[PDB]
Amino acid sequence: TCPFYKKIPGTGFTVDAFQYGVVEGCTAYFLTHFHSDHYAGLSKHFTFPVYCSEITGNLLKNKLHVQEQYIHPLPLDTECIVNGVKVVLLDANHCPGAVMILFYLPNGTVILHTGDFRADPSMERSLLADQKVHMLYLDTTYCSPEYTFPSQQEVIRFAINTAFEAVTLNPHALVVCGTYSIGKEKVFLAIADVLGSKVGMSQEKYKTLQCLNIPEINSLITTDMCSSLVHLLPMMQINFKGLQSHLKKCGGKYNQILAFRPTGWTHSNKFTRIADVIPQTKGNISIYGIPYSEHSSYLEMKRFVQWLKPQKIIPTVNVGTWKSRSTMEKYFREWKLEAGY
Ligand code: NI
Repeated sequence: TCPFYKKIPGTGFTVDAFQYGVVEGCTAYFLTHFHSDHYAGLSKHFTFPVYCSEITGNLLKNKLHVQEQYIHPLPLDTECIVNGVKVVLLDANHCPGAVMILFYLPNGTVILHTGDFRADPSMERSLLADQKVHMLYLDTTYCSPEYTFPSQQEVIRFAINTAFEAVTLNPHALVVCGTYSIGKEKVFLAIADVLGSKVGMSQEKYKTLQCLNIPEINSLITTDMCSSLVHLLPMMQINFKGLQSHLKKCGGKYNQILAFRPTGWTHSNKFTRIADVIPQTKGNISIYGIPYSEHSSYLEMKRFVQWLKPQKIIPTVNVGTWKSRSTMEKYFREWKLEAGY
């Protein structure tokens, strides 16, 4: 059965609620983004209206085979009426096609559901600036002050320079990048661009990337592995065993692998600056773990909430333990007292 924090009161609506069968009273099912914990349940047999972005719609249709008659794409930054209620979709600065949803309830209440987001000061000049928000359903993934990490821009700079240096010293090195879902595409795109190569990958991954409306994509990616010196592999294969094995397959073209594992936060963030990061190395293989986050840091989250000044906050992440819930409510009360709302 569907938990309370995925229901929108006073509407027939749910958010990211596909794993509970037919939800009683639900006339429209919203999907914030194409990540498996959120779409869990959807398939070609689904027969209720799905509301989402254009990109999320391309993924539903081509990867999960949802029939076209049930996919309702909405443009961003545009007031839309759905089953008699005004809604707006806002870019969430998460993965491609990820949105936040503003609902304008018939009784005058205004609700913002962030889905998964990486809060940015540029959100303070969207359609959020115009008006008041009574309830916030918040992505609280990293709602604790230990969670620090650099900007996405600093992380990409480190990856581009690392890769360019290696391959310039050794033109026979191959670069490999791990992936398990959409998001974080800039890692492998930025590296391929500095090296003047396409990104090589499996047919299934190429399919997924073709659904994302990335400009000039046919110029950037390929299924011909042999022509490419940046390859993508599943994240599970980014280890000394998996990579030795991949190197065997390349037919005596390369004599070194440099690989990148984009992760979220890891404890080595509590001591080490991005500039000071070093790989794990076995022979002619080196692996860099790099902290490329598509979720708010603690400071980014705090700044957004202090700016928005919501009357009530409902977390959507880390809700399963008493200690987590208690920790989150303490931070929300500090933020409110410090800022005066
Ligand atoms: Ni996500």
